Amino acid sequence: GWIFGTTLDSKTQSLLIVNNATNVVIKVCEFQFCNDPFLDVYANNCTFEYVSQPFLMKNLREFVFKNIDGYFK
Amino acid sequence: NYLYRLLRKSKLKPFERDISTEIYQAGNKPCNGVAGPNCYSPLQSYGFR
Repeated sequence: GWIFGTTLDSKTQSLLIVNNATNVVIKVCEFQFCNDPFLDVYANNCTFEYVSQPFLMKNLREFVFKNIDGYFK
Repeated sequence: NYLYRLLRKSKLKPFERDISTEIYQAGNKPCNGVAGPNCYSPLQSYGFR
């Protein structure tokens, strides 16, 4: 899970990444959050959607993320 | 039908889109959601004729 944005309690479209063993959902919308942002195991201006490959496959995963000129690398 | 932003408190980065609208304040007295002293609505109409 990775959350990119300015404000969490609405007021700003927030980039949202959900990673598991099945699919990666890349989404920049408003959505509703509590005070504890977490994913459970057992809205107004929603614009951006994307579906990509799962990122994951003595275990270090060096990750570097870049946000330059509106592009995510 | 066409809405534009008058001014902001800071400059805009390229390829940046803003959706939410907030009351502009340029003084000590807060607007508190009311366009009163030193408070102007940033959204205005073109008024094409």
